[PDB]
Amino acid sequence: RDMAVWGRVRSCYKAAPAAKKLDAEMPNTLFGSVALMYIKQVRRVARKAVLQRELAAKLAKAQQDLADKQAAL
Amino acid sequence: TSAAEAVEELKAKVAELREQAAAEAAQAAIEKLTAAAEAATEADARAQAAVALEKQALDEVVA
Repeated sequence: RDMAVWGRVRSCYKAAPAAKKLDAEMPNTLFGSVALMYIKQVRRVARKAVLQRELAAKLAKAQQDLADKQAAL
Repeated sequence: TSAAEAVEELKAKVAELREQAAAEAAQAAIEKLTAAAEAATEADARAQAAVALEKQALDEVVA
């Protein structure tokens, strides 16, 4: 996530009304709720992805220093 | 037309899958650190599975 383009989306997000308004707006296809769900899923997937990046870097370091230990012996 | 149910099944599926993803969210020294590297690999695989599952949930919402 980029903070500059995510502060703006947080601002435009928190200003949304309750779910009743977003339901009564377009009863045919609840576009507003679905867009909210998309935003939430993007946020959470990004968070777990950065967690993956960190843990994979740790695993790469573990492989590297295991190889170094093998080379030392 | 009313989108009364389809949202409901979407909510049920995405909530169950979010719960499942959250479930997986959580010379002798040479051998010990080899075991540590194996544990790190296992954690990496589990967390990658979790993130792939959540990406699938996002794609379901988009679909």
